[PDB]
Amino acid sequence: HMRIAVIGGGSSYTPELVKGLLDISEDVRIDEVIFYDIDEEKQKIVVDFVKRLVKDRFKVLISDTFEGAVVDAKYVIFQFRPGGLKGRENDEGIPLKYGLIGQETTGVGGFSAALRAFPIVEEYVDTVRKTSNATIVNFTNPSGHITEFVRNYLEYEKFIGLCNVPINFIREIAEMFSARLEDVFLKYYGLNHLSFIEKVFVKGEDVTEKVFENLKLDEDFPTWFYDSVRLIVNPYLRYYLMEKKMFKKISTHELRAREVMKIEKELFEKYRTAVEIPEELTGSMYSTAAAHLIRDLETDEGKIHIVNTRNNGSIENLPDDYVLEIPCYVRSGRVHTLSQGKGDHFALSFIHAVKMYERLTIEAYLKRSKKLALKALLSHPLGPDVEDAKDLLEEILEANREYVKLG
Amino acid sequence: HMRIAVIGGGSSYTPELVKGLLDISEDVRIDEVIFYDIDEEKQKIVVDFVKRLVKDRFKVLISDTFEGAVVDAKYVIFQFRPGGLKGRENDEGIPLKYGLIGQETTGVGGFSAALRAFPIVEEYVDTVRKTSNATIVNFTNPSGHITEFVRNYLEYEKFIGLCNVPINFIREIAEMFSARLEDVFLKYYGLNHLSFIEKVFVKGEDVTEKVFENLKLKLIPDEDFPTWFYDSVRLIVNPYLRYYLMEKKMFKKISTHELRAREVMKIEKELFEKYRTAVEIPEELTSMYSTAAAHLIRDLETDEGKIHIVNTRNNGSIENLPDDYVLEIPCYVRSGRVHTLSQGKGDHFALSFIHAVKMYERLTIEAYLKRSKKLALKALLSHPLGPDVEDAKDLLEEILEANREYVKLG
Amino acid sequence: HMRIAVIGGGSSYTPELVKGLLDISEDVRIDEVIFYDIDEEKQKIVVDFVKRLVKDRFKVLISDTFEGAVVDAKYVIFQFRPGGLKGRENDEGIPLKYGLIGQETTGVGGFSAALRAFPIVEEYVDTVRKTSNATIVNFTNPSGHITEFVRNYLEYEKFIGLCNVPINFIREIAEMFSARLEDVFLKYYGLNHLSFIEKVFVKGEDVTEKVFENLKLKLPDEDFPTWFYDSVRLIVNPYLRYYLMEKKMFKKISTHELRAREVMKIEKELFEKYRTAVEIPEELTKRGGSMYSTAAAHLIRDLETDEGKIHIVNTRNNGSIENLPDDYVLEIPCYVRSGRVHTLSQGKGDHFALSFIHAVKMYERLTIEAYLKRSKKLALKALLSHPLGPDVEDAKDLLEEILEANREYVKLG
Amino acid sequence: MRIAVIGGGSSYTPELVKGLLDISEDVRIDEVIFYDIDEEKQKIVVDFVKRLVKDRFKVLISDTFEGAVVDAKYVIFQFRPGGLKGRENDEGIPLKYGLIGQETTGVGGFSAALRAFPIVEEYVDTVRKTSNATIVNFTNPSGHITEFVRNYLEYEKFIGLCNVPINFIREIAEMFSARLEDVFLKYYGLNHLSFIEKVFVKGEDVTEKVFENLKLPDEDFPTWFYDSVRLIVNPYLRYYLMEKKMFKKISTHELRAREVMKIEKELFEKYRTAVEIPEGSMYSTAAAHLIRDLETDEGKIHIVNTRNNGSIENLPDDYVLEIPCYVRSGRVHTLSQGKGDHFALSFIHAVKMYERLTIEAYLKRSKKLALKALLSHPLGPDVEDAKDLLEEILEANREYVKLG
Ligand SMILES: NC(=O)c1ccc[n+]([C@@H]2O[C@H](COP(=O)([O-])OP(=O)(O)OC[C@H]3O[C@@H](n4cnc5c(N)ncnc54)[C@H](O)[C@@H]3O)[C@@H](O)[C@H]2O)c1
Ligand SMILES: NC(=O)c1ccc[n+]([C@@H]2O[C@H](COP(=O)([O-])OP(=O)(O)OC[C@H]3O[C@@H](n4cnc5c(N)ncnc54)[C@H](O)[C@@H]3O)[C@@H](O)[C@H]2O)c1
Ligand SMILES: O=P(O)(O)OC[C@H]1O[C@@H](O)[C@H](O)[C@@H](O)[C@@H]1O
Ligand SMILES: O=P(O)(O)OC[C@H]1O[C@@H](O)[C@H](O)[C@@H](O)[C@@H]1O
Ligand SMILES: [Mn+2]
Ligand SMILES: [Mn+2]
Ligand SMILES: [Mn+2]
Ligand SMILES: [Mn+2]
Repeated sequence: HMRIAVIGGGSSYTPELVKGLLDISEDVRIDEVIFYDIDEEKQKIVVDFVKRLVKDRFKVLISDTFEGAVVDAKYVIFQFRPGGLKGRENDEGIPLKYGLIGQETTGVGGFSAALRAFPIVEEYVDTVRKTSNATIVNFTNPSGHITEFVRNYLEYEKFIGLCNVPINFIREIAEMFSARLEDVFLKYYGLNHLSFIEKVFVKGEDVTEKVFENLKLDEDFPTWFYDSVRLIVNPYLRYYLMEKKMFKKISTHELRAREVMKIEKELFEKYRTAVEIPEELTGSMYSTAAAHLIRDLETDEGKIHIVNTRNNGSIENLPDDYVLEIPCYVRSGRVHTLSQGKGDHFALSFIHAVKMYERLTIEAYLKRSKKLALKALLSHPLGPDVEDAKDLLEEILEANREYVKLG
Repeated sequence: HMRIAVIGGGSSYTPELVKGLLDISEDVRIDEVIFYDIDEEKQKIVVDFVKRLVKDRFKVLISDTFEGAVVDAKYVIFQFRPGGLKGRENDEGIPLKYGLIGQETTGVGGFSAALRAFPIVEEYVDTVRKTSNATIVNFTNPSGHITEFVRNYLEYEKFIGLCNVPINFIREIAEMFSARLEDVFLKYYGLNHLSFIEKVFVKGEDVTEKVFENLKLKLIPDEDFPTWFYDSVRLIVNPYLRYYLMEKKMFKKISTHELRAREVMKIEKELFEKYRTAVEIPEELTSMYSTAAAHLIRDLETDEGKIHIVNTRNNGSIENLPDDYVLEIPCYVRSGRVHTLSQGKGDHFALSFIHAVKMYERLTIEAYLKRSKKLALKALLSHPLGPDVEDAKDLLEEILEANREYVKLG
Repeated sequence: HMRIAVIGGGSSYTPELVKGLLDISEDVRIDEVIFYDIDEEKQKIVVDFVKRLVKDRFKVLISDTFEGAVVDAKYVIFQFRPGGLKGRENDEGIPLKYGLIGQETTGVGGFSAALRAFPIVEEYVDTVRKTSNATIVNFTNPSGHITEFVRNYLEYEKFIGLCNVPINFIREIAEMFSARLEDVFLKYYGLNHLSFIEKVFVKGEDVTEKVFENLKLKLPDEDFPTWFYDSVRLIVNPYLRYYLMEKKMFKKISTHELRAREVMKIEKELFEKYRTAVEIPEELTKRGGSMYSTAAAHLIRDLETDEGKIHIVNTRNNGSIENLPDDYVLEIPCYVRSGRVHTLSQGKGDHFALSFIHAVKMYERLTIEAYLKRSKKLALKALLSHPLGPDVEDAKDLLEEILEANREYVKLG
Repeated sequence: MRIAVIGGGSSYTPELVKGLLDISEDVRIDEVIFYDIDEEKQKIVVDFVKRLVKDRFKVLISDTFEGAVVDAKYVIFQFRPGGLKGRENDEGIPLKYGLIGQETTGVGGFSAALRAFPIVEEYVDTVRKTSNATIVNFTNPSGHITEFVRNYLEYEKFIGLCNVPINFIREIAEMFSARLEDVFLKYYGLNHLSFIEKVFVKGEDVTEKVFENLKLPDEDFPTWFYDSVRLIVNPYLRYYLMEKKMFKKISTHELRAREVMKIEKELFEKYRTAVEIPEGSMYSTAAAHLIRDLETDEGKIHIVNTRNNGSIENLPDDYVLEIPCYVRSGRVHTLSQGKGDHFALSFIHAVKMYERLTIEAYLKRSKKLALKALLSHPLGPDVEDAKDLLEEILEANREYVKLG
């Protein structure tokens, strides 16, 4: 008997998650999927749509409580968004007036998002740990930072951080070369939204050169960049390496949050009567990453998945306990890190810097300290100068006063 | 186009290796297998037997030189025995006179086997390196020790040490639980002939406790580890550990019986005679290392990804041991590459043995590189099963006299 | 105001310690030295002798309790022997019948000595921690193993393990070259009673070769021959003999009186002399480990001032030997200044030395774990891991014997 | 015993020689030999030197670098590759891209390094194949040059010095009325990128009191910053932590190099006739004291640039760091300090990665890899400005560096 808990069932991505679950239900047994959400009305619409898609292939349940969802669960998926789109709007917009990048996961936006998430994830990991001891698969942002927090501070081992960029990238290369997903093997490492690809293999063949060539054929890295750095770079690195250009673009356009308010409102209307997943829905591929991971956690085949976990030797010149986004051998409930060699100095300058920042943030959270928050904020590469840091922090703390208090 | 070189064609294990290569030739392209040996008359009988088994499914060739074999080979299998069974006989026989364990791969006998191998493998790695840059798959003993030497001193990356105990153990477990070889997954670490298993998984299920229980029911019994030992140590232990943990008992056994090398001599000589006329592999042969080699080569060729226990650099597989120790450990093998997998921490009890003989392995290598009799004494004294200071000068002199043709130290 | 507690004040070595304390009392201020011992009658004799030597240069006190000795102390010196000479006699003699080395600190003898010391040191460190938080300076054996235990399990930072073989060696070298103690600088590392010297400097000059050459014209059958030093190229702690000359040491130990029994005779003779002596008796001066005293006093001295001096002590590696984990408690040279111990960089350790250090360190930690869990099964595992431990066929009976002999001090289940 | 001085014409040379005179009582110095590419400049300086020295040791000029370092036991690097005109370009060109322009920090330090590598490579090589002297380095950027020599040229006896550690200790000793050697620091970081966590004076932890006194204008760190961060920070961090404020300051004034040029020209003219030293000034006391303590068997603490080797436990052994070392008889021993703070580690890791990318770009003479190095510096260009910035730098340093 096998049950999957979904926390944040009201999410507009839920339907693609269920499609993934339906696709794997032929290979592994799923008796029930149970949904929990703080917003009951929004989840009911979604879950009614889900019921119509499942057609009784497994049971679809709603729990009124988080504990009721997770108590008999073998897997718990975190899909919730602390503070909601209103929080994300604050995250993106507040840093702008200081001349800083405002973005959901990167920089000061990621910092306030993290402060909102930590108390909720703390409460949730404790409950899971006192009951089912499930494996937790996390999408909640910021995903890598939360993983660092849970793995090295709460010390819950079966917490796996996921993101959609690895799977989107493998998908790209597969269609480029007309091969299957698992035919693609990468040298890949970094932090969630801060990742680097060094080698690309397809069916065993080294096609790195061909990937670089194809990337060529003005918000995008120019050609000379790839020739210089020789890494395929996470698109999110644009906020670092093209800061002035990104700032100008964010600050002269509607906040991204506000725009997804409109998209979400539209999808919910469609969900009332929809018989199949609406095109306007189709980070959509997060879903396939979750379901394939659960699938390969369930069997004894042994498969490669890029996930957020402790380095443990994946990258030889980084400390073992850094949570990284890296390729692992996944089999029967365990995740094994795979040897990759040395990481490039360019990549490591980013990885170290934000690893230090994100640990300063965690410490500041754990001690509920304004002083240490300032120290965390000054350390982020896209953080404030000294002259703006106090005002910025106060603004962040006031906006997040329902979620966290620092003294 | 794809060629495999076999170095030591005359081995009496050769037919098994070729059976293996025949089995994989359906999943993987093999155009030719070429054989080399220093003993042309021995090899000729073996290869003749081989030709009757192969039946032109691939091309079978003999080369007159090492270089002729390895040029244009993608894989090179070392299965030669430096100094022959007479060397083995000196390895086993000489320590005995000093009250020391005499054994092919363990202790002083392994020391002398190492010194015999190093000059040949140093020549062979050199030629491979300057021609084909083939992956070498090593069985030549002592295999883990030779691997340490090639990886960290000659610095040739594509050198993979193999051994027979991992495969035999997995095979045992699979039949215990009625499962396939690959259904079995181990937490396994240590040195060649000095390994430990901490966890056994069959089809995902942790069956470690059941493996311990069934070892209790296994059945000369007072020459194995008693029940309480498994209860105390909580490791499944390589049977070679008996030479360390039960030294007095094992010494008594070895020194009141025919030297093993002498039984082997007789076995090999009866096989050899059967090879002159056999149309199928005989039973006196059956032994299963030559399915570890074929499977490795196969999984090195495809893009499937498969687990193999092999001798290679730790690289984080055991987190509380240095990256550069060559260990016998599970690896993910795929498309020419061998990746170490996380296993967490090693047990303090296993680590005590691993560190000590690793240090002895490096001292022996260093004594060989400087060709130093002084440094050889130092290496000998460092082995847990080595001589006391009062016996060391004489033991070394006797070993160096016996290995005159193979080793020269100043 | 500055107080030193001496735990095990009844020890026959106390008079040499006090003499060291007297030598330093000119450089650093000592107001009082307070003594504690479980044996009150034996301590009274020794302390009456001490009072006569001190001549009111500082106060000499006795505390009837451990807590009363350490409560206001800045330094606490551990000088006690858990289980006494009777315990030591069991440690030396029990292993003999199994064909094993029986010795005060090395092998099976050190294992049972550790098992007796751990509960007492737990109790004592806890009391020091809850009161004065003094720096503890340790001679109680096995000193290196107890340091490993306190530093990495009890996690009490100001616990410094000492031994007398470093200072005895430095003294030899000074005399050999006519130089002062501090003019000697060593590359030195290992475990207590398990140490190795790679380089010797005198007044900045590398004199290693001269030391090796001199070691030979030191005329016998019981010590390393000349080819050994030429092969190994390390000056080795003399305790290494039990490892590298096992067969010869076993026969020596088994064919003479147990060492503890003959020390009972030496001690009983010293105590009679202590009743009336006005000066340190010679019989004490040339024996056992008499210069431990000078090690303790110079350490305390240099912990008190801000000069900065080198002392070989037992502490965490922390980069002294780049070849070993940082947390290994090692016996190594440290820059000692104002209450702190700073490890000094030394480069790589030799493979030969490392094989010993690794092996014994793993044994040490297995023993600690077995103690902490009060586990008979884990104690077996520890015993089988020692390079001088029993074979499988002997291990159970040998553990049983040890546990019965130490039943007043520890219980394992 | 002879000392070689590479850069004899430096306007700092009189101070170095004063220091060498102060130690010549505790240690034997037979001769100090000077070399410079600018013979006319050096001649005036060395003549002034000869009047100060008064034959207490022999003072010599050599016409070649080789002539100076042959049979020297110590060799002091105090030359400035490309001169004050180099520094002017280092300071001025970044400005045009909205970047901090400064002698040793950021893009200005990048071009200074590229200018120094060819010369030090040649010099280290000559020393190694002749006398095998200890080289004491002041040539900037000193920490970066030391990373280069220790880890790429792999010449062990090369010790990087800098001015800030001694200046700090001097402030502290005066604050508490103690000697220089009474002060002990938990000190770590890179050159011009350093942090103090603990201050001890005569064994007393006076860190708290150093914080309080620092509190007792708008161009330095405010009080809350020390309360937050709890590190005493090198003043150069302002270019990182207060970039906007520093950029506005540097970009609205004459370049620092111009001030220095006027100061040096005034001093040089004074040297023609001076009988005593007139009114980084005292790094030429860290050099003499280092050489002194390398010579005796006392053992003394000096903060210097060298391999970490476990001095900071959570940093790799091979990072060259500016850290306290036990100095005795030709050797430099690192001392245990425990762990480094995450905040200071973020800076150290980043600039260290940038340092190695820069050296790697130099060794392969690669324009491509230089762009990579430039992009990696926390104070480097955005992608949109990188190609032009690099071209401008390469154009300016035509005579010293050539990249393909
Ligand atoms: N890592 C990735 O590639 C990736 C991709 C997409 C989304 N995400 C993250 O997943 C989350 C999904 O958010 P979304 O885009 O659907 O926006 P959203 O705000 O609509 O969030 C989804 C649901 O979470 C619920 N929720 C909020 N807080 C909760 C809590 N404390 N407990 C239970 N439920 C709670 C809300 O009611 C909402 O229905 C966000 O954190 C988002 O950033 C991550
Ligand atoms: N590390 C070294 O180089 C070194 C050198 C000399 C002695 N030691 C050790 O120091 C200790 C001193 O022993 P010793 O040789 O003087 O002989 P000893 O056996 O006579 O013991 C010293 C005194 O300690 C007292 N004592 C025993 N247990 C005690 C306890 N639990 N609390 C307080 N006092 C206690 C006894 O009454 C005795 O008078 C021993 O452990 C010895 O091995 C170590
Ligand atoms: O702008 P949105 O529709 O909210 O999507 C934003 C999403 O972009 C993806 O690339 C990231 O991996 C997600 O973690 C992120 O949340
Ligand atoms: O037999 P003993 O007189 O008691 O001597 C035993 C002493 O020997 C010394 O070499 C050791 O360093 C001491 O730790 C030990 O206490
Ligand atoms: Mn993502
Ligand atoms: Mn009493
Ligand atoms: Mn009593
Ligand atoms: Mn001792």
